[PDB]
Amino acid sequence: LKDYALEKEKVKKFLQEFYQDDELGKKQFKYGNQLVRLAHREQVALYVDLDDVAEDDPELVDSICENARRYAKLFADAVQELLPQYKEREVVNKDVLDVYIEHRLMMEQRSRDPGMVRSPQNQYPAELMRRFELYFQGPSSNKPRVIREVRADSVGKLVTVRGIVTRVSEVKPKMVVATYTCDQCGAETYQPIQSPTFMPLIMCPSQECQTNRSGGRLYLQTRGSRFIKFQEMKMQEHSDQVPVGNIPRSITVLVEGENTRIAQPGDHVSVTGIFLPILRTGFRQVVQGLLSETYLEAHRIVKMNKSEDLTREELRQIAEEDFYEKLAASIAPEIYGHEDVKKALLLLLVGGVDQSPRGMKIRGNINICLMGDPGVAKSQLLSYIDRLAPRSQYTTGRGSSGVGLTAAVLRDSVSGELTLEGGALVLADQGVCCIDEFDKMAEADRTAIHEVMEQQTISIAKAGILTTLNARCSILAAANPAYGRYNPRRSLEQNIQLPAALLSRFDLLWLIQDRPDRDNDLRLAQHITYVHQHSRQPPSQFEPLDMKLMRRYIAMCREKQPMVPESLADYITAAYVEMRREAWASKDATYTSARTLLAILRLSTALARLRMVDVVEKEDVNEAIRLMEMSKDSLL
Amino acid sequence: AGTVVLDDVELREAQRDYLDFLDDEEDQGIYQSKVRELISDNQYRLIVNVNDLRRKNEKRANRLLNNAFEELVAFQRALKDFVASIDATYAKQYEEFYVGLEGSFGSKHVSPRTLTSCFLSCVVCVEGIVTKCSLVRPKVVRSVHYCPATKKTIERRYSDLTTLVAFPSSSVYPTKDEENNPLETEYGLSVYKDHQTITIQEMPEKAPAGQLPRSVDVILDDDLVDKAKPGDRVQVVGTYRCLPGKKGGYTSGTFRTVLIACNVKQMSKDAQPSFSAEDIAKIKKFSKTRSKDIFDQLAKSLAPSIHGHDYVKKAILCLLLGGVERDLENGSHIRGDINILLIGDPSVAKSQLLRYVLCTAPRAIPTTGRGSSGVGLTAAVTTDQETGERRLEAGAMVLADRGVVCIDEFDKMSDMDRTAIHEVMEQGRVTIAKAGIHARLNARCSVLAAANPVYGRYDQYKTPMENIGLQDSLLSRFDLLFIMLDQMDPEQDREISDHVLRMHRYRAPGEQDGDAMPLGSAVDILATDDPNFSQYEKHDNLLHGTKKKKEKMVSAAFMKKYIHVAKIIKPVLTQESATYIAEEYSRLRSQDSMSSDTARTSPVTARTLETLIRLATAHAKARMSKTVDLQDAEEAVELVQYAYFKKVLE
Amino acid sequence: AGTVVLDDVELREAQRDYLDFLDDEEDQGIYQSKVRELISDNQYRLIVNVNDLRRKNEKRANRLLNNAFEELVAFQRALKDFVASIDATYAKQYEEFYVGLEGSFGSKHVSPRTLTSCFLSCVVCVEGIVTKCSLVRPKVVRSVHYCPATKKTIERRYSDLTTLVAFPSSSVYPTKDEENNPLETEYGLSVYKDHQTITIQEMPEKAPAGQLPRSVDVILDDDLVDKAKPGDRVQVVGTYRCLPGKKGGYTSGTFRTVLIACNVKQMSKDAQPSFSAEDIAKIKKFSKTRSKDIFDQLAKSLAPSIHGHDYVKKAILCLLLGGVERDLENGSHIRGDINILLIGDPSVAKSQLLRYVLCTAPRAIPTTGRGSSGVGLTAAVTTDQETGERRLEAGAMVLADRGVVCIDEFDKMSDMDRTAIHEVMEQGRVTIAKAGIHARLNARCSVLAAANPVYGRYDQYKTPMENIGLQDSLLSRFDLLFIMLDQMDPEQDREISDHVLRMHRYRAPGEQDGDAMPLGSAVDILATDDPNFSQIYEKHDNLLHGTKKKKEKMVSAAFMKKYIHVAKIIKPVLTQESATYIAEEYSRLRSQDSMSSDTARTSPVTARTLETLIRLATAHAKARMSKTVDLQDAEEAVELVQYAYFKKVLE
Ligand SMILES: Nc1ncnc2c1ncn2[C@@H]1O[C@H](COP(=O)(O)OP(=O)(O)OP(=O)(O)O)[C@@H](O)[C@H]1O
Ligand SMILES: Nc1ncnc2c1ncn2[C@@H]1O[C@H](COP(=O)(O)OP(=O)(O)OP(=O)(O)O)[C@@H](O)[C@H]1O
Ligand SMILES: Nc1ncnc2c1ncn2[C@@H]1O[C@H](COP(=O)(O)OP(=O)(O)OP(=O)(O)O)[C@@H](O)[C@H]1O
Ligand SMILES: [Mg+2]
Ligand SMILES: [Mg+2]
Ligand SMILES: [Mg+2]
Ligand SMILES: [Zn+2]
Repeated sequence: LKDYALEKEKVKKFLQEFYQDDELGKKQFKYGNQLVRLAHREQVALYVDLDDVAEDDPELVDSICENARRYAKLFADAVQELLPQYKEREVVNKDVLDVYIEHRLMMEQRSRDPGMVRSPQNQYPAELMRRFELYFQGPSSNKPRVIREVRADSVGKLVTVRGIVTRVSEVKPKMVVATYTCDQCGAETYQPIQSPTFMPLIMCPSQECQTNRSGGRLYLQTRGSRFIKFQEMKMQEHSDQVPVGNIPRSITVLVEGENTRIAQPGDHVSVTGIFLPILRTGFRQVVQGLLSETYLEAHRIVKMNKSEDLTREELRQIAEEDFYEKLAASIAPEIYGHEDVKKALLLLLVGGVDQSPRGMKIRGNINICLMGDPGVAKSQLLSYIDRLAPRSQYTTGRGSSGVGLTAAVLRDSVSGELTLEGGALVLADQGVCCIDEFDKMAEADRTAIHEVMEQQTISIAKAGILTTLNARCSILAAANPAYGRYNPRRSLEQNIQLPAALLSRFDLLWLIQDRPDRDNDLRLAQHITYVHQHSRQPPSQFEPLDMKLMRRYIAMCREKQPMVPESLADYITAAYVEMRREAWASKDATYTSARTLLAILRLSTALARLRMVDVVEKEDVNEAIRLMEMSKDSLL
Repeated sequence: AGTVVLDDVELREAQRDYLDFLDDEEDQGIYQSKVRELISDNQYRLIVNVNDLRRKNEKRANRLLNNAFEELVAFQRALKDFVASIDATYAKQYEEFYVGLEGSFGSKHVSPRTLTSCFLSCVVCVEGIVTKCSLVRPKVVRSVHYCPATKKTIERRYSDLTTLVAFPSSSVYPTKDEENNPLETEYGLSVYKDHQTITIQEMPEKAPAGQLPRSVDVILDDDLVDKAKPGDRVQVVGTYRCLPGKKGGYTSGTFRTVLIACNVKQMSKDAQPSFSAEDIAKIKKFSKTRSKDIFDQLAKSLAPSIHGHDYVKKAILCLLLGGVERDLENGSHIRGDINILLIGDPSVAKSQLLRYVLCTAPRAIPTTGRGSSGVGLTAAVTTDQETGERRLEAGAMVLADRGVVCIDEFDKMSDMDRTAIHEVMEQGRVTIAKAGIHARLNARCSVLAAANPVYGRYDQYKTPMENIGLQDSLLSRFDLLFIMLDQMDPEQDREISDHVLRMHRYRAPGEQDGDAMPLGSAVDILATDDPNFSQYEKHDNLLHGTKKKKEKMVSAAFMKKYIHVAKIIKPVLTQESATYIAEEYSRLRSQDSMSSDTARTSPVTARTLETLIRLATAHAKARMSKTVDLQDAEEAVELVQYAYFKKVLE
Repeated sequence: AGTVVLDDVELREAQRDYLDFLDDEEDQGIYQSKVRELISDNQYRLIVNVNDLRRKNEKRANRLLNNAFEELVAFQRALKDFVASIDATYAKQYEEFYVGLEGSFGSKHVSPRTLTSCFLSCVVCVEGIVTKCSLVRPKVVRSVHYCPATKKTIERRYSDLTTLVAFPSSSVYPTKDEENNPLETEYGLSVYKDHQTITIQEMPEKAPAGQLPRSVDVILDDDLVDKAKPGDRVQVVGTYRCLPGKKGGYTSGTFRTVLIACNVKQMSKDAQPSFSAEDIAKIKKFSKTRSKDIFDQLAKSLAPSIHGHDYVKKAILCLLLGGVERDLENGSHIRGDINILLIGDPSVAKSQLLRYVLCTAPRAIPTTGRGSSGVGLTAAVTTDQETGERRLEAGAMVLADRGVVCIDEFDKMSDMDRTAIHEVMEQGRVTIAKAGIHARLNARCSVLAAANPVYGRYDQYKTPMENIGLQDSLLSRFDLLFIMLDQMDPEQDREISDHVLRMHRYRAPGEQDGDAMPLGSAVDILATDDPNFSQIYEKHDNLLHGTKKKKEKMVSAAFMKKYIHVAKIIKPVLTQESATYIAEEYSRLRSQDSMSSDTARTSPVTARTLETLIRLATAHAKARMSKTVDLQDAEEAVELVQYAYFKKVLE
């Protein structure tokens, strides 16, 4: 229907003279600078934003979106043909692939004889000589689709879908162009690869071996061949776009090149790509016809809401003396009360600083167990923290138990062998694992959680598995202490009903009891009725921060390693020995150990991180001790 | 070969008859309006009631049902002609328009067991349960290839030879130009139709109780693919056909048969309603007339066979109406479902109420104490064993999303199961994970549960805490908790017994005259239509299901229609209602709320405040109020006050 | 595999170029007119001059001459579009509209000898002679079948895969229904196009002398089939192509090649002349303005290079014009052809008059005394030798039907040959029969013969009977007999020698520049077009070296040809004054006492002499374009017969 020479001229014009004011209102020829970087081998992937193309050619964007492989090829050809005139100097031959490329170019010019007409099969394939990758950032005018609804009418189209990454393979070499050499001739044979499998060539087709009518057997070689980084990921529908009685639908995304190593399992991503078929050869198929598998060919992978990858006033509120309180009060502002609980949860999000002295690691993660009466927002707070934290996993009861927490060995699909997949504690490694209904958790899981919370590893020596998993996750647990309710007739450690080891692993065991109280029940009921009435928490002095903003603040506080002075050591020691003396003297106290002191230290370093200082001060210690004291306040 | 046909007589006559049937203007206008409605809904399949054809054309109806393939080709050509007559551009958009069939297939209505070889090339209506679904795959029907050397563009057509002979020339994919220039396929310009295969099994409740199940394979093609998921109960109408084997010089005479669906419909003919203008007007007048005691009238009309339990019936009406989910902007969630627990003495009709809700509500799932254990109640994770990939499997509570799970003998469940129910009951979702897959399944179901107290009979001299055996966290999930006692008072006994004997005397009107209730022995069901997949006076005529003519009761069909309309209402808490509810909650949390020798049946937590809000919202929905007024709040508060306390005797 | 071409850029450009060339309305609409004209007279082949296409679009012209089927199918699509635009009903009435080619082919003009393999799939122009035509066979292009069992009617199309690969599924004739129900074909509903194969040989007078001849097989499809018969010198334009062999498994690499005709044309001398309205106006002006002496103006302008023989030239004009054939109701026939015999001394330019009529007259056939022998002169009957059947073969005088046989050295012709031509010279037909076949072929020809008298030279002192060695039966059917005599009078020698020497000094303007020699040698002929099939005309010749100067002009050869063609169609009717004069004239001619002593009869006077008086008067009236045979016409006839039929014997 359309002339592709005209379309290649169109895309060449767009690339050469599209400009914006991205750097401070300065017209900079957005794609010309990238073409320069591509010509100097300083940049591999070029992402073409179809919003830019629509700004000056909307029907080009529609053509791109309705036959996307064709236009990925056209754009790659335009870039190939534009690169020679954007080269300002000589490439330094970054790697071995470059050495091969420029030897091939050198030998082609050397024996050129330009006026001669060569065979169409006697040049280098285009993809053998690129060293750049071209991708589309789909137009914002295209609404994201639901994985279920990406069907046969969208084969060959540029679509965006959103989902959770459930399974992503390791980066592997996928061959793009197979290179062979001959035992007779000294030419190279090239086999561009489109299929999922190929039959390696046997004879060479070289001119010099066709003249000689020799054997000319050719030898497949990795050296001159071309590979690409390749990952296979599965991606699932979000819970909120699954129909009523259904389970979420997966799509296979074939990730390759510079788009690899972006998405890890558990990530919320938005993927732009082309929806393409893979022919289903071989299977003696019940139905006649050319049936094929589908996949998404990735072009742009963007990590979404919690997986997401400052103005002077922003730093102003960071430097505000009430920043800690404002962040803590932004924790699930629809739950009334629980002010100190939200402070403790904020500290869990920030965490302490890991210490590695002389080969003896002590974690920086903070663990918190909310053990409360029924209906006190424990599951709501757990769910909020799961929504907010960047690498969080939520588990409940025994729906994700055993290998849903640890790893399991699973049949690989890409090659077919036994690959290790992590459960919740691996997907939450270096994040938060929210373990709801902790008191009703299978004992094998509880022992695994012992090792996770202190050693930050999972050791497995079962039949198919002999490994040690990294599980460097904070544990936010929720439980009911004994028989559903806290009764004062029985001591702690009797209605807590956690062994001293497990109990001591938690930096804070927060006790919540909802004792009835007329004015307090009115305050809660008014808050809740307002929330039911307006779908939001009532106005207060300070508007709560967005979850994006909260994430940014917490992240900035994360890389803020503060140290403990020598001057505080006596103060901290006195606090520890004091806590320990109440534990001994009191008859209704929990188990106190050196873990209580480490809890003091890491709580206070998390406070200091929140002030974004580099040295823990006495007020940080003071607030940490107050938190440890409040954690058992309800029993008074 | 290469022959064409010059005005085939039978195809011409058939297409004429079908276009006469479709062009309904001198007649009632049914199918002409239906074709307009598919044009406007942007669809390309018309579902035709075969009874309408029998009414208009016995000869067509019989020939269509017995020679399905060519008849359906004629009737789809006629449909395309008719659609073009109404709207030529729409007809231009879609290559072919399709025809699904529905209605009453007399002897063609079969089961997977009864679908024998005598129905080959006939239209059949098969009912069963979907055991396996394939992935939805695209099947290329028109491939477009560009030749970069010559700049030429090529198109190849692939005809649907699923059940026809397919010579290898019919399936070659072009890869080279005539002079061996490579072609590149234009994926975006090619046309694909997606293709699925499912297996339908004879429903376990309908299979002969002894032997192994019988199945049939079904090919689903575009528009029909994702209509059924494993575990669904479906009707599939389609053509039963032999598939071709591969090319070979030897054959056993053995052929592999499939059903090519022309229509798929869910058993849930209770999950899709049909409202005419008169129905809507009747609903509107019923809501406007008595907008005050309409709720009581609906409640007392709920399980008419059960006498008494007025509060329990009001609560069940609130459960069937529901509250409103709060979906906060930060993704936070407050549920809008009501969960009810019925504790009580033996034989007080709580199983009857569960059975009523099972036969009344849409998307209602039944489950008993130990008949659904572990993963049969919430979801499960299994491994595909063909691809080696993990798969999700939906349990009772996932399948009841936006529905009801009626858990009978709740006390005889395991504690493992009862603690698995917790997350579904409060947060409305199932979170399950094995190593290769983690999901969060929506189970937005309300739970109606019936249990017996410990000791089987409720001891009135012990507190309700120790008669119910449930811990406080579980009890908190159930927002209403009814103790249904067998008070052996003679007056109440007379009331109950008179009612029961009247229901044991009732005989259906004219349909019966002294005869017995048939067993329905698996050949009688296929004789008639299935009421499950089948195709309003606001009141019932009074005979002796009621003693005297003093207070009318709502028709069951109208009550289904009315509740379906009222469920969509989203009443808003007004400030007076919110203040009243807050004050009542603070009073109810306090000790003065309970006198001496009265005891709490369930704890009062913040969940009780949301219980009040949800009950008031459901009450407001019953009136179609759009606001939660003070009357709704005080009805909710009296429900809670009634259910949450119990006087203990000495 | 079955695909369709969604986009062929080349086909689009080609069709657009051809429709653009055909639209023509801005450029004096020549092909616009040609297409409306083929619509008018119910044809479906458009003959396209490639010189016009080369003018309008040279790139198309080269592509078409070099890739013949691709370009011809594009051009026929364009032609069907053009016809549909002009008239959609006629365009739908024919499935295919063909394009034939015409004009100048540079190196694509060949003979069967120079047509080599470097011309496969190119359009070529081949000239030659037809050696064998086949029968005209119908080839089924669309077969319709009826199944009585199911009342269904099916149809199956057969593409023309004559020079393309044919897979066996392409040629299966349906006999059965899918249920194996017998089909029966609807012959009147099926479509057949007729097919014929001819063989074109290199012309004997063009081939290298002494070598064996080279031929080419030629395929003719519908409306081109009966266009040639064996012995015709034709020009065939078509595509040169290699025929598919039969599905083998081993091939020797050899292909039969064939020419697929897109146009066939005859010698343009025998074709209907083109008549611009100015030409008809000029003819009417000529005839009306000069009416009394128009006959003499045409006659003395006949063979300008021959001096004298004015009566002979008048008679030869009458032969070129002819009488009018009578076709009586009872089937009886009277000839309108004039037969002329010239007997004379050696070198009196009678072979030159024969040659002039050969050059000028349409359908003139040469022959010498012993170059034709009976069967070669009239028809022949041979046996087909491959079907076993008798076959008729046309000889010289059948090929000269509605034409002239110019028999030279008629006296040296054997006696049996002259006996053979008796029946043609009067009845205009050849009766021929072997036992399996009998025929009565039409040979409506006029005979112009040259003979020499007995003793080689005419003897003035002997009777013309004793000096012409022919009998009264042969003489009497020569309706004019001229004794062309070499009298050695000195003033006559003045005149003749002056004229002859004047013809031996003339150079053709421009072409000759002072010393040129004319010949070309066996390549120069194919270098340019043939002036035998090639496609402003004055009335009088301008003065030149042919004549000195005087007050009497010279009719142009081209104008005379057009004028004679127009006048030959006229059928002047004998009037009653003419009839009375001719009757009394003939009665006087028969009676010898009217004619002097010492004057002998060259030929006898019979009723044939009366018929020839009528024929000559009619031809004269044709020259004047009279539509009536007036008394001047009868007088001219009688004076010509009087001059011819008597000779003065000397002593
Ligand atoms: N400040 C608050 N305190 C208690 N409950 C609240 C508060 N704000 C809101 N709620 C309500 O509590 C209800 C949820 O119960 P929740 O999620 O607290 O159970 P839980 O704390 O896990 O108790 P359990 O121990 O029974 O599992 C939510 O609907 C929420 O709206
Ligand atoms: N108002 C009523 N009160 C009690 N029973 C009734 C009433 N109306 C009808 N029944 C009858 O009582 C019988 C027994 O009821 P059902 O089996 O539902 O009791 P149940 O409460 O489920 O007992 P269990 O707790 O042992 O399961 C039923 O046949 C029902 O029809
Ligand atoms: N009257 C004449 N005018 C012009 N040329 C003449 C005349 N008479 C003779 N010639 C010339 O004489 C030459 C020979 O003439 P031609 O061959 O026609 O003689 P002919 O009468 O056929 O002889 P024959 O009877 O021996 O065959 C011709 O080239 C012709 O030009
Ligand atoms: Mg909870
Ligand atoms: Mg029961
Ligand atoms: Mg001569
Ligand atoms: Zn080699």
